[PDB]
Amino acid sequence: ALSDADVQKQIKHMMAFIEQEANEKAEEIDAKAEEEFNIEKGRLVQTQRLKIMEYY
Amino acid sequence: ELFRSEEMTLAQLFLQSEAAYCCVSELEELGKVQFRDLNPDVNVFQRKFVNEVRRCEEMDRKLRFVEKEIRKANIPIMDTGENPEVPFPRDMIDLEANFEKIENELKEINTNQEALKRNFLELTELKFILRKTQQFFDEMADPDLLRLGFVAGVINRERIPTFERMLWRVCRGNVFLRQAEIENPLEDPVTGDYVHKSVFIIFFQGDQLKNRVKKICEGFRASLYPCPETPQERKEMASGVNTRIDDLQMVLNQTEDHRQRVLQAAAKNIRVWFIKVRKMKAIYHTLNLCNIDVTQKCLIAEVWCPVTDLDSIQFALRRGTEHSGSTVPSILNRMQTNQTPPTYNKTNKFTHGFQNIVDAYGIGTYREINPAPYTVITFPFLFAVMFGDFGHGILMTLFAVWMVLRESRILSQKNENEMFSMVFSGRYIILLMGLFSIYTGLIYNDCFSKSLNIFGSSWSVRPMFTIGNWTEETLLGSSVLQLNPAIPGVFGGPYPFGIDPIWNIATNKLTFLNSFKMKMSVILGIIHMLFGVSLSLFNHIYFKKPLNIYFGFIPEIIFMSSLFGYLVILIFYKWTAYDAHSSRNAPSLLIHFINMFLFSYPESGNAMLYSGQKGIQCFLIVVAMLCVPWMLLFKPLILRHQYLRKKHVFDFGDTMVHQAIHTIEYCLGCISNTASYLRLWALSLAHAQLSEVLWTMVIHIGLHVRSLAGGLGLFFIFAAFATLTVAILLIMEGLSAFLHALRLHWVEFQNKFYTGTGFKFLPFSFEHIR
Ligand SMILES: CCCCCCCCCCCCCCCCCC(=O)OC[C@H](COP(=O)([O-])OCC[N+](C)(C)C)OC(=O)CCCCCCCCCCCCCCCCC
Ligand SMILES: CCCCCCCCCCCCCCCCCCCC(=O)O[C@H](COC(=O)CCCCCCCCCCCCCC)COP(=O)(O)OCCN
Ligand SMILES: CCCCCCCCCCCCCCCCCCCC(=O)O[C@H](COC(=O)CCCCCCCCCCCCCC)COP(=O)(O)OCCN
Ligand SMILES: *[C@@H]1O[C@H](CO)[C@@H](O)[C@H](O)[C@H]1NC(C)=O
Repeated sequence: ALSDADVQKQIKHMMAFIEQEANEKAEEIDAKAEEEFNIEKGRLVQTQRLKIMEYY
Repeated sequence: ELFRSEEMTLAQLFLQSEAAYCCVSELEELGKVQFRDLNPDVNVFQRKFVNEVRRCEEMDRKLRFVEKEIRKANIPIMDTGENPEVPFPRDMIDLEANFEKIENELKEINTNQEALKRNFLELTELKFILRKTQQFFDEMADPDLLRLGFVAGVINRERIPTFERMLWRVCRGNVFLRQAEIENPLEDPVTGDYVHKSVFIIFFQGDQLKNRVKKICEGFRASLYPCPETPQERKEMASGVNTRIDDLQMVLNQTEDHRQRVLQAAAKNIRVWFIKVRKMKAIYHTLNLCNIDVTQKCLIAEVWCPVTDLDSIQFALRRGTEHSGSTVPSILNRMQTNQTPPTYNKTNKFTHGFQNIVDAYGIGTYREINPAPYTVITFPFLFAVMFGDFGHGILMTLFAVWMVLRESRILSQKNENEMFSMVFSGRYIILLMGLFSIYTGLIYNDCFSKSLNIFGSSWSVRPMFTIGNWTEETLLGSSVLQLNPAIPGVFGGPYPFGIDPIWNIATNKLTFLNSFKMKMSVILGIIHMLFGVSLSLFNHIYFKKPLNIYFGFIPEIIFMSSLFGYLVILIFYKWTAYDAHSSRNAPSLLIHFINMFLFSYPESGNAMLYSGQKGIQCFLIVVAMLCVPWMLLFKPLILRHQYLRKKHVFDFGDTMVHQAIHTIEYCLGCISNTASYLRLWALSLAHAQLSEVLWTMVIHIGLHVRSLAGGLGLFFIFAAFATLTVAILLIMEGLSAFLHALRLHWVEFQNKFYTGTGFKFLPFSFEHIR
């Protein structure tokens, strides 16, 4: 049926799909941010570890 | 069906980008969807997918180039009939790689072939030069092996005299030249022709003469190449050039075989490549018309569609979704609209000719009475009323039947002949025209200008001598005489079917045929116009214009019937009433119609056709003139009332002017159209007289010969008669009658009910099949 109910259901499916796309983009960017944070933290902690090890 | 245009409706589709290409491809295959530009703000050359369309155009250019090389070669192009769909995924990369290979390889092949052919020709010229120089150095070569300077080359034959003269005139008596013809003429290094040649050897003294002769030969467009200085060098370089020539011949043959193989492979599928790339280009250009991510990641499409095909379009979208693999389904939605729907007529193979014929003068508006179904008969019939001839109709129907039968053959074998393509597209039109022309030729009792007499003429000549006052003396005394039906037995009733045969041989033929055919033309025209006015009433009823129905149609029909339908009634009544005995006082309907309009009923001259004619005709004229104010004054006043006194842009003066124009146009049009329908009689009489004069001037010559030797002359005389009938009559007179039936339908018949202010429905259907 091509009634208003069917049109609303199709529009709702489209809304759900766009929400899924946004959610997946957010998940990907969040993982990228977490890895970037981890690598930057490791770099800085290694740089300070150099000085600490040298002194001790 | 063909009665009126199909119910049309707008629709809009939401479809996710990933599946959008496949969905629109399914739509293209289906063919019942017409997209519209939804981003007209930005021109076509800047839209989103212009990169894709540009690359598709480049691919089409590549295919055109390869096809052109195919045509240049003798290789043929196959035809399978498959219509694969363009691959929605990025198969464009694979197709581009394939076509780039098929083009680059062919271009490299052509360039290398040209260069190697040039080298082969130069080397063969060098070989011939070496061989002939060895031949010249064979008087007595006692020594095995430097002041003298040496050159050799090749010249075009018959230039030897001029070249020798020029040498002996420039390097005055101080240079030697020997020449020898080269049998088996050779091909020019650059000029590219097979011409006879002479190999020549020149001896000279020093550097100045060397330069002189070198420049002289260069101007004489010869070619020199190096040459050996010792017999050992001659043998060595001759063997080298011979081996290189053989190697070059082998390489040439191999490369030509490679070209042939690759071109055969290309031609095996060139048509399928063309169809693939052409659809892909069309689909991307269509997606250009749709909204883009500037508003939403999901594509928006706007379309016209007939109401009945909405479910089919949804099913096509379902196929698109399944093929694309997208989980989300594309969704279609209706929406009440104001834009004008197009005109779609669901044309058929048989009705295509007639539909194009009626569309030529303007595509019908949305859902108005379509003149095609009635035209399907009335255009062949009006054509036959003029072209009426049994024999010519037989020829035309046989030709049309040949085209119909062999239509598949001609449809497959396409040619650029515009005239023949037009005729073939109209084959069914020509077939019906031939059939109705056969019928009207039977009615006229005409067959190549000669009647038939299949039932027996109603005119007996004997009662003239029996009851009448004739004798052989009167026959001797009168050159043409005449006949009368007043005496009892001359006229034994009307001929049961068609005009009586005796009129063919009667010198009084035209006197009767003119009147009969004029009355026939007027009758048919008036009835056609009345049918048109009734169709106009149908249009108004469907469109819900009671204003038009009550002012407009009804005044129009009353005016037309009272003035001109009464004329048809008068014609038929005179035919049924007045006979030979009342011939003397038989009135003239022309004069009676003039008097009807002029109110000039006289007390002298021809008497009244029937009792009460004065009163009835005065009443008819009064009603006719009253129908003019009826059309003019009423509708504007009611419009002004109900659209400016109620609810309170309407311009009363302009509305009055428009209605006055419409009324004047219609009223003058009635007269002028009833007049113009006389072109039926004009063209019929012209065709009949041209056929008669052709017969009497061509084959009367071959028939009016006492000697039996005339049977041989009839051969050529009838060849001329056949060619003349086909050219002057079947082609040109037939074309004139066809176009005048067309003009009648376009103006006289269709002005009553047709508007033709719509748009042809141009769907996104794949016609790239070409
Ligand atoms: C042995 C001889 C026997 C006698 C045979 C010939 C009889 C003489 C009369 C023939 C007249 C032919 C013209 C009518 C047929 C075309 C109408 C039709 O259906 O096509 C729609 C035509 C052509 O078809 P089309 O290409 O438009 O098809 C539609 C395609 N789409 C939808 C994609 C656009 O359409 C029109 O444009 C309509 C107007 C037609 C008006 C006709 C003008 C006169 C044409 C003269 C033809 C050449 C003269 C004869 C020369 C002969 C010598 C080779
Ligand atoms: C010589 C003296 C007589 C002259 C006067 C009569 C002349 C009549 C002229 C009409 C006869 C020819 C009709 C065309 C024949 C070819 C058929 C073409 C294809 C076809 O079947 O057409 C269909 C339309 O209906 C048709 O084809 C119509 C067929 C039935 C029509 C019936 C009316 C005939 C006239 C009145 C009765 C006879 C009177 C004379 C005795 C639809 O096309 P498709 O589905 O095949 O398309 C296929 C792709 N889409
Ligand atoms: C969508 C279609 C639209 C319509 C198309 C048709 C055109 C309509 C034209 C207008 C209306 C009809 C015609 C009216 C004018 C009079 C017609 C007279 C015809 C005629 O000659 O008949 C003779 C007179 O009849 C008489 O002697 C009797 C008295 C005179 C005639 C009376 C009126 C008859 C018509 C009635 C109206 C019909 C309406 C049709 C639409 C026969 O008489 P005769 O030879 O024996 O006599 C003679 C010795 N006295
Ligand atoms: C004489 O000729 C006239 C004129 O055609 C004819 O009406 C009449 O009957 C004839 N009379 C005879 C044959 O006695």
